[PDB]
Amino acid sequence: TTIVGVKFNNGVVIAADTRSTQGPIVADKNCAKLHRISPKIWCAGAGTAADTEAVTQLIGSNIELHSLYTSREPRVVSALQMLKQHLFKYQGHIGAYLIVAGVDPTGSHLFSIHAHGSTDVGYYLSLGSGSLAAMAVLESHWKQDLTKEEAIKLASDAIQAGIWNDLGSGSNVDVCVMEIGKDAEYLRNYLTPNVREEKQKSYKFPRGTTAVLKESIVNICD
Amino acid sequence: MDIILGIRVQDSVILASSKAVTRGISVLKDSDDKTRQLSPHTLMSFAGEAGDTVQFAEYIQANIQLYSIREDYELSPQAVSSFVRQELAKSIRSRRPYQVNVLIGGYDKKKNKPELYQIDYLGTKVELPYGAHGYSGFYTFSLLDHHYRPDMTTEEGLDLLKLCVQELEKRMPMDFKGVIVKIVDKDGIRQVDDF
Amino acid sequence: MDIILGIRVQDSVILASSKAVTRGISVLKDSDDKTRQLSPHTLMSFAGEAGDTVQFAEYIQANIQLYSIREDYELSPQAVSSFVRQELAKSIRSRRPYQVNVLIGGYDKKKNKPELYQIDYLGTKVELPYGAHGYSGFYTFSLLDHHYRPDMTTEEGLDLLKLCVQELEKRMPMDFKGVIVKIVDKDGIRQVDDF
Amino acid sequence: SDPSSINGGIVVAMTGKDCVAIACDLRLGSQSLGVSNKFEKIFHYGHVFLGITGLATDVTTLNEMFRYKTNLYKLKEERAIEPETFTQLVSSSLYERRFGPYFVGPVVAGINSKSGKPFIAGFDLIGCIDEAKDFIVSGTASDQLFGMCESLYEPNLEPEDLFETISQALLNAADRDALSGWGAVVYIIKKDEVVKRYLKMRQD
Amino acid sequence: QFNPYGDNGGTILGIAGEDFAVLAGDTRNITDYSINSRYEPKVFDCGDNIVMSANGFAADGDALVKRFKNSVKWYHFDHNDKKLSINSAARNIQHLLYGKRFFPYYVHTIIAGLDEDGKGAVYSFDPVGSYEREQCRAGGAAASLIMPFLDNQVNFKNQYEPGTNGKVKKPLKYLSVEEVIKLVRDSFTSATERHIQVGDGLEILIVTKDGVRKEFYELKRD
Amino acid sequence: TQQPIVTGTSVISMKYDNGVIIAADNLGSYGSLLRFNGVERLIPVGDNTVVGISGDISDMQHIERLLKDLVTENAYDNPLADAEEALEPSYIFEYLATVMYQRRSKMNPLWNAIIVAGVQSNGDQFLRYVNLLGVTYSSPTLATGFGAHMANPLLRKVVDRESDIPKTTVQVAEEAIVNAMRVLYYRDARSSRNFSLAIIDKNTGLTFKKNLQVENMKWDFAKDIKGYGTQKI
Amino acid sequence: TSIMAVTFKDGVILGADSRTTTGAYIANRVTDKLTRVHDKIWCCRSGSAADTQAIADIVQYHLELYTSQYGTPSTETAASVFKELCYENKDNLTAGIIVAGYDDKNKGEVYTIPLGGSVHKLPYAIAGSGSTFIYGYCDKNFRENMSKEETVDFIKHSLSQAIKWDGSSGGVIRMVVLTAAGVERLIFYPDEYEQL
Amino acid sequence: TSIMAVTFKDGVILGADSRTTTGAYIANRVTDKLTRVHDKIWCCRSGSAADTQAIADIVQYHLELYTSQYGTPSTETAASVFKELCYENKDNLTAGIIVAGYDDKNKGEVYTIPLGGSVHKLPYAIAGSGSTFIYGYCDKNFRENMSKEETVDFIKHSLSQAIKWDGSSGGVIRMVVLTAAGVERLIFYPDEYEQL
Amino acid sequence: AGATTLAFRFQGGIIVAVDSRATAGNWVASQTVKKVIEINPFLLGTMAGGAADCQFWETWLGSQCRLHELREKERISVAAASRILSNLVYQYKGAGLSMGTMICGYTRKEGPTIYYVDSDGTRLKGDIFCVGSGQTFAYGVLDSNYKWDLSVEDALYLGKRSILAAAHRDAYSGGSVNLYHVTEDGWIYHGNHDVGELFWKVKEEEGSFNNVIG
Ligand SMILES: *[C@@](C)(CO)[C@](*)(O)[C@H](CC(C)C)NC(=O)[C@H](Cc1ccccc1)NC(=O)[C@H](CC(C)C)NC(=O)[C@H](CCc1ccccc1)NC(=O)CN1CCOCC1
Ligand SMILES: *[C@@](C)(CO)[C@](*)(O)[C@H](CC(C)C)NC(=O)[C@H](Cc1ccccc1)NC(=O)[C@H](CC(C)C)NC(=O)[C@H](CCc1ccccc1)NC(=O)CN1CCOCC1
Ligand SMILES: *[C@@](C)(CO)[C@](*)(O)[C@H](CC(C)C)NC(=O)[C@H](Cc1ccccc1)NC(=O)[C@H](CC(C)C)NC(=O)[C@H](CCc1ccccc1)NC(=O)CN1CCOCC1
Ligand SMILES: [Cl-]
Ligand SMILES: [Cl-]
Ligand SMILES: [Mg+2]
Ligand SMILES: [Mg+2]
Ligand SMILES: [Mg+2]
Ligand SMILES: [Mg+2]
Ligand SMILES: [Mg+2]
Ligand SMILES: [Mg+2]
Repeated sequence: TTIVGVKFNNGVVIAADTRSTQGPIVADKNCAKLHRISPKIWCAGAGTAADTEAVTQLIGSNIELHSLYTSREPRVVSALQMLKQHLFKYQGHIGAYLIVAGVDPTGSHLFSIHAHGSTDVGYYLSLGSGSLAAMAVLESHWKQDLTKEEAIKLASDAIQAGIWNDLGSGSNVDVCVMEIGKDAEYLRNYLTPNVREEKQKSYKFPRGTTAVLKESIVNICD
Repeated sequence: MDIILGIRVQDSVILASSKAVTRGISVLKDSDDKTRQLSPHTLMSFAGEAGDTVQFAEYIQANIQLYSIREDYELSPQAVSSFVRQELAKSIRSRRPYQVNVLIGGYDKKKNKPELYQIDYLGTKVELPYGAHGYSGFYTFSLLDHHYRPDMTTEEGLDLLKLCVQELEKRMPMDFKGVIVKIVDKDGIRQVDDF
Repeated sequence: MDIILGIRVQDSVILASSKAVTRGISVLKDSDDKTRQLSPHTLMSFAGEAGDTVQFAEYIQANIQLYSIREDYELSPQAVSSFVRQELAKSIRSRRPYQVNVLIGGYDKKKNKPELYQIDYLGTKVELPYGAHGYSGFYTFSLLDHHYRPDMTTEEGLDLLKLCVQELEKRMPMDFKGVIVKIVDKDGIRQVDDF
Repeated sequence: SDPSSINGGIVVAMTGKDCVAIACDLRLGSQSLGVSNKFEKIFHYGHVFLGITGLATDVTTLNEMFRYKTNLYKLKEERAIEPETFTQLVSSSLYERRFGPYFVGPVVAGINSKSGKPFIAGFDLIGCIDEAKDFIVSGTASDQLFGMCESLYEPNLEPEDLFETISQALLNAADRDALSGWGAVVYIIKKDEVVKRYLKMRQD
Repeated sequence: QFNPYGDNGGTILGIAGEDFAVLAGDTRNITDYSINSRYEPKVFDCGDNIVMSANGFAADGDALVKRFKNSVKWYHFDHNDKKLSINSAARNIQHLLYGKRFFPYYVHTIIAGLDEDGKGAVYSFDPVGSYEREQCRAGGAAASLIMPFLDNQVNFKNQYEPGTNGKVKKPLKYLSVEEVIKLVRDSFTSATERHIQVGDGLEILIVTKDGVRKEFYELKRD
Repeated sequence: TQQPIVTGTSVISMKYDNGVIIAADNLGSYGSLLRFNGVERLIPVGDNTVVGISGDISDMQHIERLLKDLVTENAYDNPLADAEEALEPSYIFEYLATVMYQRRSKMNPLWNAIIVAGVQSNGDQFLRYVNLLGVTYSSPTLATGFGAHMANPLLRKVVDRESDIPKTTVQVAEEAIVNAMRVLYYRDARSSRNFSLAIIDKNTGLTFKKNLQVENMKWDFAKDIKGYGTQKI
Repeated sequence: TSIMAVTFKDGVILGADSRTTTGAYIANRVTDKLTRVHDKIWCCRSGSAADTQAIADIVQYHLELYTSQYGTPSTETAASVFKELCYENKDNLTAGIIVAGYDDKNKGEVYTIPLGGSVHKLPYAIAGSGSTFIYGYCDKNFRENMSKEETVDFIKHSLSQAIKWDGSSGGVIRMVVLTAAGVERLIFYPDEYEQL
Repeated sequence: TSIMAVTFKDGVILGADSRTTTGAYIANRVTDKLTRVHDKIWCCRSGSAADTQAIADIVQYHLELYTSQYGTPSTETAASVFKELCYENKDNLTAGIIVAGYDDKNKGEVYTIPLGGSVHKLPYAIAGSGSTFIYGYCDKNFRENMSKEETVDFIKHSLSQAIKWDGSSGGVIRMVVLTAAGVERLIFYPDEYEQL
Repeated sequence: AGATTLAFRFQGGIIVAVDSRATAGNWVASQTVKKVIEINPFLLGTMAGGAADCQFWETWLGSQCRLHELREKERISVAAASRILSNLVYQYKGAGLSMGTMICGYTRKEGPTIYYVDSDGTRLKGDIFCVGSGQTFAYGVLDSNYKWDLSVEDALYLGKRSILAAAHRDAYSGGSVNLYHVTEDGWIYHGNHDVGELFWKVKEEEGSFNNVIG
């Protein structure tokens, strides 16, 4: 994985690639690494795939119940605190590396969380196997007072750096924009620069090619 | 090493189990019966880690006998095999698993059919026409694959079984001191005294 | 597990060696002769690491045969045993030692006496009335200690040897597929074909 | 001593035009030794199909478990479970054993009875969902299946064409794997009919 | 402790026709999750209409090729410019590999060319020198992905004649150079999708009685 | 079997239209200790080649001696030593690559990663890498250590393939290298601010720049960063 | 890390670098290692980022609950809570913490808590991987009852050298001043401190 | 060990502690780690006592044979002979040596040779386990072209701090002065240097 | 690695039968491997264990056998040929060679002869030998059906049927069957037989493998 987060004027943007690996094999060419914790708090996940999904759903569930209990819109620091204390308790065995971002009544926020439970604050962050390729871009092109359109460009460029240069990352670029006073816009497959070219030949077989021993109707009804 | 074989024929199930019990460089016994009657028409042979084998077999025996008394009814071989599999499936993730492999030969009185189930220590169940555990199948399966017919009689099954034991006695490194053979059919369980 | 036995009686030396050759879970052969004639009145049986056994035995055989031709004279069993011991004594401190244990049965024509020498792979030589290598002595020595008399005949020695093989066949974990028996006396070396 | 490659086996699933297909080999072994050629790895709970590869005791155990859970689901909900919902149930159940997992590679396949949309999904042993438009692979010849499916597959295949594609993907993958083969089964699943075909393959 | 071996990834493919033979290979060179080069050739013209590739550990692969090229040169000096036949080259390469039996070249070697009857020939070697002549052979990282596809499309395995109850096999036949390159291109684009170490470029060397021709095709760079 | 003691970090390089650029910082680390600060890791050979070396510094000094001795030996009985029969980058590289592979095959490696940058006699750019394993590869951009992870992605945005080389000027290429060295100073814990840079052009020849510093850094935003999550002060 | 806390005439100043590492990669170059556990009780964190964060969060919770019941806690009390956590969980923690605070009665106080969980009250303390290189410098240059400006220069020069020699230390120099006046945050950038 | 060599106006001064350890036991508290390989080429020895002695003895032999044939060797030449031994036998040696010498042409020169066998020519050098604690102090206090008395004080204060913090360093401070005037040995005892 | 190789002596000479599969773990590398090495027109060798070790040294053996008959003007005995090979590998013992082979030949003074030669120095003369991962399966068919007075036709089938037995059960054995008949005048190749087609054919004609649906 490559994942990033970038702060801008009136909010925050996060992005991710869409490759899922199983050893040297690409298991999913278009997997979703951007997770919704609450409507305006989203999370980018790297590391152990099941752990990032499981931990983000658990905290998201508890955040919802908390939001209902307190009659308030959830805060990013609450998700951050709940996540890090959960991860710390499991001493890094839950391999979730997250970039947590969102907007709440306090403002716009951007954090990262590591598997062992350490958190960091920043205007621009990157995690995953392609974090170095992404961070190289962020360190080269980031500046203070970015606009919405500039932040999306920078974030996607950082993900592209991972896609092209890191073998752990690939395929497409997902983006989520969280602006203050607005609904969060989840941009699934914001870029698709890895479209498979037309095949040279069709491998549709003549019917009856496959040898068959037995046929039978399966009963799915009651 | 501990040799346990099983053959399901037309009207019966035949189980053959080695008689040797070895500990270190000494054959302590040469007449050991590696089986327990679970119910009048169900027999289980076993092989594996010392102590675990008998402890497990008798624990199963007690549970099936308890069921028989409670319901005044004999459980089907399929039902018994499923119960046994579950116990081994629980065991494998325990603190100290039962290292026991079993064959379950039974005659289903409702279906009027013989049934042979092979279950390893992991809880891996399969219904088979013929089965074995350990290295035993490495020698015998080629013979069974060849000569085994599904419509065989009990006598034909015993002759096929003799062929397997002869091959084991020829090519296996150890002396397993022959086998005790038992037959399971509609009339219940009986032992072949001369083999 | 390779069985080699030796018994020195009044007028001869008797060597008994197992016929099995096992590799993995398969008995590759059941008629293997684990011995070499070093000279007309000297016989050496052997057991140990695969390959090393035969390679060593034949190397010794060649050296003794070379001596016989050079001097037109047969070396005494004592002299042959000392030569063999030295070769093993050299071997144990080599880069790759011969892992071979041997018994040397011979009839000294000058003394008119049978002689049995036991030499392990370290080069540990002993002259004995009866000897063995490996686990074989663990079973048989109690029988030999009891029934062995120094004035026995060759026929009495063979009956005593039968008693040992029977005990091994009863209590040893593996099947060693019987033994080839050879007798060394004043008239030379001969094999007992029916044992 | 690698639990996921002791027994061997493979499962593959594919989508077509208003249909899905799921197929599996029939081998069950103990490492080098072939033990059974009738060990089916595909199960169904109502109209939802589940293939499972990996450790055979866990395959059997999980089938019994999901049969348990889908029967109770039906009694309380008064309706059969859908593929999307079942997929989440499988994921939840597997992650429950996160630090003592079932050594399996399950595959869900089916058609939603309400929307009519074809659905397939794959999982890792701790419940990570791998949803896909095209195909899902699992087992000891997953590498081989990825290679066949990625070249042979095309979108919107008719049931009769889809059958040939999935069958060829499985057969040729199985023949390049020692621990897979010994027979094969293919399920062709339409909205209200399901056909099951046993394939003829080499038995070595 | 010092490990003298490495894995430079990559995958190669040799197919033999009736009067021709091809030896393909991707141009990507990697270490772990990094790309070292997007274009680093590893299929070479060694003279006498022999093409060769030694895939795996690139340092050993370059050494072997370099030694074989040198072997071809000295074969000419010592035997009056005699042409080294493909079968003679194969046997020579066995001795090169087996000469380091106890400190092996960590490579999978494939050579291609024409035999002495003018017919297409491919030979494949294990790291220690066992070799075999074959119609079809994939080597390297994605060999497991490519090879079963070739079995199906080149050797027509598991394909039976329609309507014949799976009794009559689909008949073996020689493919054209055009049909073979189609299979090569589709083999590598499929492997590129699912294997992270495969991509960037595809270079094919085709061998006919006329000589050695090259063809290059781009692959996905993610 | 070795273990590296005093080490040098990344060496980065790229091709441009008329030549090549190579750079490396002036640090000799002793584990986590930044022990030596006046270490030159770019070593020119003649007026057309620069060898950039990372890894063990004692082994680097050995290679310096080999290259210096190579120039001496080439001049022996060679009237064209400063002309047609002068040392080429390809000759110098193949020599080192031969040595590196021989040493790994004796299980006694030179614990280095080397990049040989230069211009051939026919004007062609030469850029090739070799390491302690004897592994070799060439690319429009090459980098060792952290540079491979962070610099290559930035340099490949300028020259992503072969066709981008004639389109890339020396001004643009130098700018990218200098930018990359700044990023390495931000993110590599065994890097220094001071570095050397060398340009080998087919027209203007060899330009060797010493005592360069990373500048135009962004640190101001650090003042706004407080705590690790909840802390407001 | 390089961290230090120094008592002086008007109170105490905490100092730290801003580098966070994963092997040789700098995961964060603008880290804040000076963390508040109470209004005028702060700590310098070294060792595991996860462990030190978890500890500081628990201490902040304990001191907030202490304050609700018993009023403002002493710096010694804060150090005792840190110690209790570090000592009782010594087998599972990697945390080198310096506790610094300002009372009106006790003035500036500094307590250092090494790996084992021992407590040591000192006039000044240095810790972290980069502290090794400045034991000599700090010992020769430290004086009691320094002024604010002298103390700032002392910390600046000290951490400048620690950063210069330690690869595991770098970035900016953060400082937190604790006096009766209040809480002042300071920052110093590379271009300034490097050429000292 | 704590050792150092410092160039100055009139030449170079070598400095060292006198402690030799076996674990935590001090096997020799009055060790002489400053050893002559030529009239005005000396070395500071750190690491294995056996290895450094064997090396210095071989170098002294090489430089004696050099002198018989080619006249007085340069300090660079002496450092090269040390390097050759340390580099080619790096797998079997544990020796951190500083080579210091006085030429009339080149004046005072200092070469340091770390574990790997690399050579580094410097204005001054510090080495040994105790050097870690004075990197900051020495960097801040070293100046080029110091006087003899200034250089003696610099070494004295530096090794005083190294000894103070390093358990593997202690005893007396030995020094050797190399100038055109000749060779002067100096010694400084605990009662003097400890209370600096 | 995985393999099933056999060789047995009988009235009409020697039958040699092998499988064709090569595996690198679970991955099936090849189905077309040659596990009979044609040392010369009169001598055959089987491949089990290291493929390279068997190929290289049994080819080398043929070179030594050719040199023997050039110097002695007489065919080399199977005893002497097997001995050259076993003495050679014994020199390399401990280095890591992996070899389990049957050296097969038919001469005047010896008759049909088989020597099992192995990488740890073993050299055994015998009538029947089976080597490889599927050796146990093949032994069972061989032992139960073997007789000295077998015909050449029946002996060839027995060797073919024995490999099939192993190919079926042993995962690391299969692909195809290669048959050879060794006579005093030289060996005769009896074709390549795909196990896929051979299995179904034997099932139908023989009535065996009822456990398998077809
Ligand atoms: C980039 C792509 C990699 O750096 C990203 O970080 C992504 C993150 C996204 C998808 C959330 N990471 C992965 O894709 C991740 C990489 C990985 C692999 C192994 C351990 C940690 C991280 N891949 C996965 O998590 C896959 C997801 C599958 C493809 C749906 N899962 C596996 O590879 C599992 C690992 C499960 C696991 C168990 C215990 C501890 C840690 C992880 N492995 C397998 O399934 C392998 N094998 C299959 C056959 O059955 C036996 C198990
Ligand atoms: C200086 C750097 C050293 O004294 C400072 O002390 C700072 C203190 C600040 C940040 C509070 N310390 C670190 O930066 C600290 C160094 C460290 C590393 C390991 C153990 C103890 C201390 N770094 C970390 O804690 C990082 C922070 C992450 C990158 C945000 N975490 C890791 O390096 C984790 C920690 C795992 C761990 C191991 C042992 C004890 C506790 C935690 N390690 C990894 O992620 C593993 N990593 C994988 C890649 O290979 C390198 C190791
Ligand atoms: C300071 C102390 C460290 O930098 C100095 O460098 C001095 C240098 C002077 C004396 C030249 N170094 C030592 O005093 C040196 C420390 C040391 C120890 C081990 C390896 C390298 C350096 N001490 C020694 O060399 C002593 C001298 C003896 C006591 C006279 N020797 C040992 O400690 C020997 C050395 C064996 C050895 C091990 C590895 C590499 C080289 C040599 N060790 C022992 O006798 C074992 N001893 C047994 C009791 O348990 C503790 C270890
Ligand atoms: Cl932190
Ligand atoms: Cl000393
Ligand atoms: Mg198969
Ligand atoms: Mg090799
Ligand atoms: Mg790819
Ligand atoms: Mg620093
Ligand atoms: Mg001291
Ligand atoms: Mg098979």
